[PDB]
Parts: sequence; structure tokens; C-alpha cells
Amino acid sequence: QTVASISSGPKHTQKVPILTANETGATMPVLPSDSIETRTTYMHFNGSETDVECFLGRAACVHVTEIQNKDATGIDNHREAKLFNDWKINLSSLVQLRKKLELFTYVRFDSEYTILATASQPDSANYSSNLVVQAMYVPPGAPNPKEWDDYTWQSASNPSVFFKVGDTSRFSVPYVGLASAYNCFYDGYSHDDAETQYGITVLNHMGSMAFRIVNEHDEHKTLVKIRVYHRAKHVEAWIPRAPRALPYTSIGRTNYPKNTEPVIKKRKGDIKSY
Amino acid sequence: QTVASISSGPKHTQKVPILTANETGATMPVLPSDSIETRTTYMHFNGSETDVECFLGRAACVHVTEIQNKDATGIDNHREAKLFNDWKINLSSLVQLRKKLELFTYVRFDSEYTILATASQPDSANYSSNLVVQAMYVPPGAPNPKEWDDYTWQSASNPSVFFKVGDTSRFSVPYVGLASAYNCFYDGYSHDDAETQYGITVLNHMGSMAFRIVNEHDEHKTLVKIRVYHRAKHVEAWIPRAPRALPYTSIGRTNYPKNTEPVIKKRKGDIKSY
Amino acid sequence: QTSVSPSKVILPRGGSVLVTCSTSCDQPKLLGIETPLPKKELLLPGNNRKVYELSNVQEDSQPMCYSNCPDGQSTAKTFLTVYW
Amino acid sequence: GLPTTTLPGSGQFLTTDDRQSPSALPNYEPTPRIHIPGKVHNLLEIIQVDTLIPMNNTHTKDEVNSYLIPLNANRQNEQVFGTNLFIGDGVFKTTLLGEIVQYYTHWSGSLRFSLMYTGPALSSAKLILAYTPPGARGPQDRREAMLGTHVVWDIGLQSTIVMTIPWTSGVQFRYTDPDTYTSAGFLSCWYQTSLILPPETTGQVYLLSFISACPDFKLRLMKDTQTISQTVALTE
Amino acid sequence: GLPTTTLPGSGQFLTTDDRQSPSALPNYEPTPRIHIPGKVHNLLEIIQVDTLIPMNNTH
Amino acid sequence: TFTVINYYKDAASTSSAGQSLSMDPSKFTEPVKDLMLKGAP
Amino acid sequence: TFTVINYYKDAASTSSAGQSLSMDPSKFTEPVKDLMLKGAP
Amino acid sequence: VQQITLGNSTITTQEAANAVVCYAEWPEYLPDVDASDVNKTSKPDTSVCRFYTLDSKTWTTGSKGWCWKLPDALKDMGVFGQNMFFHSLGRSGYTVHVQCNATKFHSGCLLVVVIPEHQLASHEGGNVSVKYTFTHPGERGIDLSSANEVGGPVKDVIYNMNGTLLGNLLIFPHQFINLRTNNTATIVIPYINSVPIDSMTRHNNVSLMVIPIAPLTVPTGATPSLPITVTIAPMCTEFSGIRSKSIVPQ
Amino acid sequence: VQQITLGNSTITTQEAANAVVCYAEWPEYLPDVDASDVNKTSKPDTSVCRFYTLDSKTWTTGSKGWCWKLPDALKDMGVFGQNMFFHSLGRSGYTVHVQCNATKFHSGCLLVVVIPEHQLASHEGGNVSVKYTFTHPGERGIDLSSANEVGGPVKDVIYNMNGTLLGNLLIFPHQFINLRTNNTATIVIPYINSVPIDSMTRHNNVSLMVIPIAPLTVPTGATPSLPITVTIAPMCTEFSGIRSKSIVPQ
Repeated sequence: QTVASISSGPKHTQKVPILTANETGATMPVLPSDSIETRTTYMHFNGSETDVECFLGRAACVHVTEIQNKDATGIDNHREAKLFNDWKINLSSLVQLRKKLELFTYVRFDSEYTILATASQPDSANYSSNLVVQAMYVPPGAPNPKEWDDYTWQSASNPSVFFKVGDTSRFSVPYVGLASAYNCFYDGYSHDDAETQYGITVLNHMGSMAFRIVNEHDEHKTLVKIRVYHRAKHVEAWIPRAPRALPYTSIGRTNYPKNTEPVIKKRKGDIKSY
Repeated sequence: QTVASISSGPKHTQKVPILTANETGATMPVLPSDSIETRTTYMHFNGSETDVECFLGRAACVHVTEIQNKDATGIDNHREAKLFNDWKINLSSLVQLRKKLELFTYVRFDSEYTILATASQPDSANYSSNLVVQAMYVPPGAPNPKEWDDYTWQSASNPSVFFKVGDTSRFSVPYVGLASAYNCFYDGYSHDDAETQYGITVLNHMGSMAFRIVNEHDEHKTLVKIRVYHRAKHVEAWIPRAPRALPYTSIGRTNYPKNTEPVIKKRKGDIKSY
Repeated sequence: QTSVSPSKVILPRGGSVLVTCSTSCDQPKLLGIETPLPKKELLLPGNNRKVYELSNVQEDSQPMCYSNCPDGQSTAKTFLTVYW
Repeated sequence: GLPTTTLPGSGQFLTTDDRQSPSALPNYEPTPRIHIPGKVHNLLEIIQVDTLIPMNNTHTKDEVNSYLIPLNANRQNEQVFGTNLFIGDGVFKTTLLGEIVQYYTHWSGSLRFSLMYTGPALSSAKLILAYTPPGARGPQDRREAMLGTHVVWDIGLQSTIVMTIPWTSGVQFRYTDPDTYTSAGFLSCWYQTSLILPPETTGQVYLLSFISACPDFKLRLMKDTQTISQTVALTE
Repeated sequence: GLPTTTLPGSGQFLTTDDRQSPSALPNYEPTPRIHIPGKVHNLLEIIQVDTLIPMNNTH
Repeated sequence: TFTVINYYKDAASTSSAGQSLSMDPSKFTEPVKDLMLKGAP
Repeated sequence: TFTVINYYKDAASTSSAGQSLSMDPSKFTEPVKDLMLKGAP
Repeated sequence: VQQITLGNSTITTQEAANAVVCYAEWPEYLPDVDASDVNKTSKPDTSVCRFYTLDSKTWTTGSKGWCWKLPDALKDMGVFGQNMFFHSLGRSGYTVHVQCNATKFHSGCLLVVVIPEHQLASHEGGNVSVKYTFTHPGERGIDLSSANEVGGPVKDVIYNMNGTLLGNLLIFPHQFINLRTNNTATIVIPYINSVPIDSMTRHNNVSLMVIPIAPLTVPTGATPSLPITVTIAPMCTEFSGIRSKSIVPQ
Repeated sequence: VQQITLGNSTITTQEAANAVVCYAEWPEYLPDVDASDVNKTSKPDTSVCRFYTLDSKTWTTGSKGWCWKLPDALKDMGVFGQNMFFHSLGRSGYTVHVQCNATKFHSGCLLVVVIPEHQLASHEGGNVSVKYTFTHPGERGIDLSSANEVGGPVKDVIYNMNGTLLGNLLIFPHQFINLRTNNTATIVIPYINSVPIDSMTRHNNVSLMVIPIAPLTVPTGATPSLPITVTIAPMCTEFSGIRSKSIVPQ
């Protein structure tokens, strides 16, 4: 048992632990036993749920897209027709997860993905199709499919998972960053140029996912909604950071919208009100 | 830890390692430590993903065919009606896989097959049928079925797998070549004849797969698309080869089309441009 | 090199304009448009060309197409003007 | 019955899972393995073999001349060739190193660059081959070039120079596809003194440039290669 | 075949289950871990750092 | 009280690692050192 | 860190073999031998 | 008293100057186990390991604060700047010494804080980027009280120019300069990056922010300003990949 | 200097002739563990292990190259040819010696390369085959600079007659004949096949390609050609299954 508080009686100390200098930038560990007479209590607590592995470590929906299974004859832009959809993987699009991750500067983790496909048939349909989804992980910078039945889907190298709509797929992706950790913040440019983009960098490329319904068309249209869930595991985090206070406006940037509302709540009363 | 680079300071060497003779056909292992002063770094790398087992070792779609479940009464050519379909197994029909394999002259591997069947009902249908596919591996040279319900399907010797449409089958086939390895390139003929075929040989016969829908017909027509995925495992490869540069034109031949486009990109500028 | 279309456009106050970003690189990793305007990436296949509907243009803006392609200029600015 | 709970992903076909599977040919005995020379265990073994660079890729068609770097007599303080070091692109795209590199996404390690002189025996030349690490432009004059990694090459009985391009990067891995952040720098060759041809000889002499990987080379993330394409299944 | 009995909850996606899963990039070797200062193991470590209170939140 | 067998060859496939035992906030709370005891290298 | 039981009697049924440890490129990069040291059989 | 002598430079302080070492980590040379670049690094002598004094800022009653980015602020400082421009790669720690003296009648409190990867926000919103010239200002740094510029960062000190609240900036290595207590602040910064070494030009490893928290209140009739002076010394600096001098904008 | 004496043949070279042994494997007789055919093999004496010189090719400024296929090129060479025709099965290594001398005023570079299983492409496309007569030319080999023939292989040296680029042919065992450096190339080829022994008539184990890379540039006023001579010696040759002499086309 780890002691939380030690028994401590009256103190006529000349080594005043309660007078310090915050000018130094140190949080001296002053305990209750230093300013009040205390009893001896035990922790009964390990702090398992505050470990970064747990704090940043449950599955969160990080992308949602709808794709369709329909007659593809006579369509030029299959992407526009929502026959397939791709998505550059990023954990920045959902703000809860982004703020949690942005509590740190550098983060290293392996990715466990869960893809949930759910079918809907809004228009008249005689039955529910037994559709199969192909979720193709394309490595960073690899060509995405350009049409629904492109040969890119038959890639001999791109990892692909085939699963029924209504069911899930699960697969882990190791940490794929070039550097020893992802740069959740980058104060630099890709090169010394006057006009080049700031912050957003290729260091944090985690890949991309393409989705299509493998089935040929039925007589009716089926709408499939794909939810990608990411779970970070084997998490390592460095350099704690000031938490995000203002809304986000874009991925990879710290920008916040103009004319934002005040973060700090105003007091109902003066500074003396409880 | 394996050393990548050793610490090396100024060198007034009389055994010049940077002057050689490529006329000899040897790539002398000149290291950075030979031409520049280096620091000591470590590899932190085993090269697990460049091993031939991994390089040539994920599942790739090697055949796709559509078969139908429909009323078979009053049809002479069932094959033409797409009631069943057979396919001589080969890993040459998909170019990504073919080029990877053709990086070597001889290749020996066991085959893991995954067959994905997906159903579509384009015309009016009241429901989706619960169809069963029979994928029959026929040994090299064995008779293929000639009609949808031929007795060849009830072969007491041919391996067959029955699985639902929308689901997968998986089965491994050992290395079945006559010679100690498959001849991905063969500079010869089956016998000394003036007119006989060149290159394509029976040494590389891996078998054949026949597919049908076991179910009798429903009131509507169901289109089933069968995707065969091959994964090579326990891979052994010999004699590295010059990579394929030009498109392919046929299986088993090195022919390329006439009037092909140049492979080597032309420089935007002269030879001095960066 | 990175390219933007149109090079220049005059549009009514508060209107929408379609801006195209393109690269010479066939497979760029970063490709987008930097602008304070509300934008919508048009569903389009491919990696080296993007189209954005920049909505509700209120002032003179200079949206910059950007990329990580190392050939030529990796950024291209277009000039939006408003008339009212 | 052992109580079990099926997890998400049950029934999925992941193309990279690599599990055991039942055999369709039980009890089959494959042909014994005979000794065949030139067994390849790892692709890092074969990328270490020098292959020619089509450095002179200034022709409309693919020719043998694409591999010949022209050298001219009586050129002073002049450039022979210059290229960027995107090994999975440009002049390198078709070389063995580039071809194997395009199957992966990341690369690290040093490159071995070689030049072979093919001119007459009675000629003489001193060349300076310079590697400009990233962050600086491609050198436009020899003075700029010789501030970086360089080798002064005296052509004589040894007709081949081998310069290593040392891994010179902050980030531990570079992208095989051209990227500004993971730029690898520049490679240029310049006349140190000049080329002098003997009497009774005239015209262009040629250099052959070779590329290969040092034993410290790394390739990580498998991807499809964009060198070959198909729109239709092939047949016999 | 080992006789098994699938239990309730089979096929469910519970967002907090944390089981093993197959890798999509077999044999991939991630960049080695270098020493970066300021590693955070537990959030109870960082809450012990004093930060300013907007006590005068009357504006 | 608990058992895990590794079913996959990759480290990325293993379940979460658990808790970092040796947690110490002095990195962040007590980063002050006297520079007159020559702690610098 | 890892476990495999063979569930099938055939070697072809086993999962992939893994990495060939003893990789050496001198077969391809250094195939030159002096023929005056009588290396030939 | 205290004295720190680096090369031919010396800073004397009659205050018992206690130094903050960010994350209790001293600057160190890149060890072999962490190194990726193979070239033997250039470890300069006294020539760079020395105190460079930046031009002083004036702290008025209504000044918002100042921000410097390293190593950008030292890009024009003697031999260090030259080496930073001639080499492809570089890593360095820093000893930052912020100086601001007043009388026992003055009141005010500066927050001196070092932010690794202080990615600045653009004041325009959307996904606009802060241009190179603004994030690499040099020894003048960014003055948070000036007006916005096209392509410049946002300059509301309450939000740290990044969308986080000022009160929370104490999670980073910091010291206060409380005019009643102390006149100097010393922070020793190690090299912080996801990569072992990096390009010194295109990437700023850390940002030094000096922010008035408690406003300057000078005694009656006194001049309503104080000078703030920043002195920086590179520590355990390494350079690799010497070549032609880099060309940067401005 | 160097001298190789095989049987009643001798090649002397005043160049320090360094030999390439394909894949660092010497030719060897088929060991028992690898053997399938049960017949006791016929291992000829001096009668076959000897240097056979093929007719010389002329290297001009515009010649594309030449290709020989083994053992086809030696099918008419003394006792070896007869044994190759009288036996059903045969395996053999080779010592190839390519010779091309010039003066110190000539320039040019030959690529001498051995390609196992050099399956030739047809110039017609589709799935057309190269006919037996073209892939078994004999001691004359294939001249890549001649015109196409009905049923002949494609003859664009840039693509190696197989759809791979010439620059990449260095992955195979090769030597350059650089006229400034050396005049001879020596490659020792072991038996390479997926089967332990094979029919010598219907299958060519290896292909020898001699390709001008750097074109021949003769001195002013000089004859614009050089002869290239190929000398081959079978090594560790075995024959099995003696019977009536085979009948092949041409």
C-alpha cells in the first residue's frame, strides 16, 4: 500500500515549505501534511486509467463516408456518383480525439482500425442485398482508384479487407511515420521557400483508405455508410502542451475562427462571489 | 545491433577503394566510410519486408469470372450461358504479380487460394437467393466439366470446396510442378520440331479451377462474380532478372506490343538539368 | 509544377467559384488550396488534380494551391476579385 | 463446447493475414529441391548490384545512347551532368535500384554511384563528381559544387570511380516518391581539368554511370509499382 | 474441429475491448525510438504542474 | 489471474501494453537545477 | 512473444516461413574469382 | 552572485540565478544509437558556444509581449549563423538569459516560456498558412502588440497565437521575471525533435515567448517603459552536411 | 599474363584476365542427392573439355550486338556436338572467352552478359512464337542489327529481345570489354536449370550476348571495324541416354 498522507502533528518549522518562489518555474511538491495536521491515509489507487495508453486508447470514429451500389453503366465520374470513396487517414477530423492528442507535441502509436458498414435502401427495394465492401489501405502517396472497377483495386501490394455490409473488419497498422514520432505540431516548412505551406507536413502521413462495394448492381440502389474507427495502442507521448481552447478550422493547422466566443466563463457576480 | 556505418576520419590511403574496374563485373562494396569521414550509426533494421517470402507474399486477385444461376432447361452450351466456368490456373494474367515474379527466373512456392463469391441480381428479383458455389480444383490435364450438372462435378478425386455466395473459401495447394521449380522463363520447346510453340511449357501447369452454382434455378437470374485470390507462401526464388519494362501481350511469352511508348522518361532540359 | 485554374477570375460579391489545383507529379501526397473562404472539395477521381467550390467570396482574395511536388514551384496563387 | 466470443473482423478476408489453411492435396509429396545457383533470399541482396543509369535521357525514343554521358574535349570548369536524387523517379526510375524501390514507400541508406570511362587509352581527364546534400539548389558552377561532398577523379588505368552518396538526412526515412521535405539532394559532375584526346582521335567520348545500394540500405512499406499497367486480363 | 459454443455478444463491436488483431503491414519495421525529452507516462504527472487560474473572470 | 498468447507475428498486432510503472512528474514540476554545480556537460 | 501450433498434417498448410537469416549478396555483387588459383574442380 | 562564462562571453548576475533546464534534460550531442545521418558532425568551438545578445525590446504599460523562434533568431549571429547557413543539418541546445531590471518601486511580471513546436495560427482563419518571412523574423522576433499582416500570425496573447489559453502556458518550461523578486530568467533548452537532427532553416525547434502577465506599473512620474534584453548561447551544437550556402527568403 | 590449357587447347592472355564465375558457383557434376535419371552418366575426356572458337563477328560503328545460345552454338563442334546429338540428356558448364583487341586510340565498350533462360520475344506481338530455327542458329548466333524475319525474334537491343531494358542487364553475370582497359572477357557458367539434367537440343540453358554499349570510335582514317571472337570450352559436361542420333530441323 502506497501512502497518500502521513500522520503529521503541530509544526514550528523554520524550513517553511509553504513559502516558495513560483518565479523559478518549479512546482515544489507541497503536501497537505505541510500546512495542516494530517492523519495517515493510503492511496488504494494505481492510476491505471490516467496512463497515456488508456487516456488516448479507445476506438473512436475518425471518418464516415457513404458509398453506393448501383448500375454503373453510363457514368464518367464514379467518385462523384459515390460508387467509391477514398480518404487520407488522419485523426484530426474529430475534435475530441484531436484535442486529446494535441495535449502532446509528439505521439507514437500503432493503429487498430475497425470499419463498420451499414446498408440502407431508401427507395423502393424488394429485398436487402448481401453486399461486400472492399476497404483498401493504400500506402502514403500510392495511387488511389479512379473508377469503381479500376485495376488499382486488384493491387498485388495494397492491403485490402473484404467484409459483409452490416458486419465489421478489424486490422492493425503499425506506426508508419518516417520520424521517430508523429508531429502533432510542426513549426516549419517542407523547404525554405517564401510561399510554401506552414505546419501541415508529410511527416504525419498515415496512409489512405479507399472503399467500394464489390458487388455488381442490383435492380435497386443500396446506400452503404462506412464508419472508420481508430484505436491507438502502444502509445508513447512527449512534451505536454497547453490544451486547445478555441474551435478548430482545418486539419494540420492551429488556426481558429475569427470572432470566436470567449472561453473563460464570466462570473455571476464579482471576484468575491462563491 | 548491426553497424550501418563506422567512425572514420581522414584517410591518406594508398589502397584506393574508390578506384576500381567495372569491366570485371563485380560491385565492390564501397561504403560511405571510404570516401567521406563518417560517424558510427546502427542499422536498427533487419530487412524483413524485403525477404522474397514477403515481397512475393500477399494475396492477389489472379482471376475473375462471372457465372449464373438460371433455368438451364433448353440450353446446349452451358459454358456459353455462363452456368459454369473453368480457368487454367496461372499467376501471369495480372501484371503487377507477373512483373514481381518475373524478377526471378525460377520460383518455387505453395499456393494459398481465397475465392470470393459475390451475388448480384440486376433484373427484377423478389429476394436474394442463398446460393452455394462449387469451386473444383482439377489436376493438370484432367477433364473439365462440360455441362453445368455433368458427372465431372461429382468426381471422387478432384478437390472441391462448397461455400455460400458472399462468403469465402480458403485452401492451400502444395507446389505441384514436375521440376524442382516453376520455369517463369523457358528458352526452349517441348521437343525438337520446326513448328512447335516457344516458351510456353507444360512444366508450369498449376492445375485448373472450375466453378458453378450448385443450386437449381430460382424464378429470377442471379449473377455471381467469382474472384480467385492467390497467395504464394514458402517462396524460394533463383536467378534475379532484369525487370519488365514493356507491356505484356500474352501469358507465357515475353512478347511486347509493336509501337510501344518509350519507357525511359525524357528529361525536361539537357543532361545538366536538375 | 503546381498549377491553379483559373489563373484569375472576376466574380460577383458573395458568389461561388470553382478553383482547380493540379500538379505535374502524378502521385502528390499534399495537394490542396489555402484560403480563408469556405470551400468544398468536389468528388473527383485521381491524386494530382483537385477542384474546390470556394463559396461566399466577400473580398479580394488570393487562394494559393499548394503541394509537396518538388518539380518547379510547389505553390500557385490565383486572384479572385469581387464586383458590387 | 468451449465457450467462445467471436470478435469484430470475423469472416473478413484481409489480403495480408497469412494463417494456416487446409490443403486440397493431402499427402502430396512435392518434387525435391535441387541445388540451383543464384538463390535470392532478400531483395536487399540484389539492389546492391550496379546497373546502368540512363543519365542521358534527352532522346525522343529509348536508345543505347541514353546510357552514354557525352564528354567533350577542351572544356574548362564546365558541367558534365547534373541530376536530382529522387531514386524512384527521373533517370533512376528504370534502373534495377529504382524498380525495386518503387515497390516500397520508404527508403533509407547510402547509394553507390559509379562512372566508367570509355574513351581511348591515350586520353586524359580529371573530373569532379559532387553530391550536394538537400537544402541547397543544384550547383550551377563547379565552385558551388565542390563545397559539398565531392570526389576528384583522375582517369587512368583504373577507368572507374565509385562515389558513395552518404545518407544525409534528419528524418530517418525518405519517401521513394518525389517529395520536397524528403528531398535527397543533387548529383553533378564537372570537369576538374579538362578532357584531352590524343591526335588522330576526335568526337565525343562517353561515360557510363551506374547506380547501386550500399549494404546499409533499407526499404520499408510495400506498395504497387507504377511502372507497368493493364486494362484487360491477359490470356495464352 | 474443437467443439465450441458462441456466447452472446459474438460479433459485437465494443469500442473498448482491446484485443489482438491481424496486421495489414506484415514484416514492417517502424522507425527506431530515439530519446525525446519530456515523455509523459501518466496524466497524473502533468496535473501536478501549476497553471494560472483566471480567478478574475469578471470581464 | 490473466493470460495472453501472441497469435500474430507482428508487435503491432498485440493488444495494448498496459501501465507505465515508473511515473515521475519531477521532469515537469521540478526542472530547476543550479547551474553553479556544473551539471551541464 | 509468439506461438504457432500446426493444425494440419501437410507442410503446404503452414503459414509463411518468415525471414531467410543468412542473406549475402556476394553471390551477385562479387562473383569474380582469379582462375589462376585453380578454384575450378 | 553568479557568473556564466562561455567562450569569450560572460554574464554576471547579482541575483541568485536559478536556471530551468527544460524537462530536466541537459543539451547533449546526438549519441550513436540515435544517429541516422552517417556524416561525421561538425562540433564548433568557443566560436559558437557563447552568449549572443539580441536587440532589446521596450516593455511599456500596454505591451502584449514578444516571441522569438530558435534557431532563427541567431541566424545572423557571428559564426553560428554562418555554420547554420552552410550546413544541411543541425541540432543545438540553448541557454536563454532574459534580463529586465527595475527599482523596488516598479511592479510587473514577465512570463518567459519556451514552447517546442510552437506552430503559429493565422489570423485569417480557414486553412491559411503563416508565411516563411513571419515565422523567421530573426533577431527582432514577433511583437504581439503590432497589427496583423497579410500572411502573418495571429497576435492575441490570450490565445498564445495557437488557440490555447495563456494561463496554461506554465506546462512548458518557463520562468517568471517578477520585478519585486528577480530581474533575470535563465532557461536551458535541449534539442527537441522527432528526428535526431534536422534542417535549421526550414524548421524552428522552439519558440521563446516573453509575455507581460502582471502589467508594468512604474512609480509616479517615472518613464513608463522598461527594456527587456534576451541573451542566448548555443549549447552542444552540431552541424552536418556542409555545402554551398543556403538561400532563404529574407 | 594468364594461360588456360584445356585438353589440346590453350588461350594465352597478356591481360590479367579476371574471370566471372556466375553466382560464385563453379560448374560441377550432378551429385547423387540431386540426380533423378538412373543411368550412369557419360563424362567425356579431353575430347570435349577444350576451347572451341566460333567464327568472328565484325564490330562496326553501327552494330547492335550479337547473341549466342548454349549449348546450341557448339552443336557442330567436334566431339561435343556428336555427343550432344547421340545422347538423350546432357548438362554442361562453360568457360566463355570473348576476345576483342584494338589500339590505345580506339574507344568502345562491349557488354558481355550471360542470361539464363533468355526467352526471346517475337517481333510480331500477340502470342506468336519464335521458331526453332531462329533460337537454334548455331555458331553464327543471332545478329541484332539484321532485319526481322517471319518467326524470328525481335531485335531491338534496347529491350534485350525480351521486354526488359538494356541498362538492367548487369544483374546477370557479365563483364565489359572496355577497349581502353581490356581486350578479353571470361565468364565461367555453371549448369543452371530447374531440372538436374535436360535435353540439350530442345532447350537452351543460357544465352551469351555481346552488346556494344559505348560505340566503336576508331581513330581518324582507320578501318571502321573490329573483329569480336568468342571462344567456349564445355566444363563438367555429362551425357546420359545414348541412342540413335537425334534429328533436329536445320
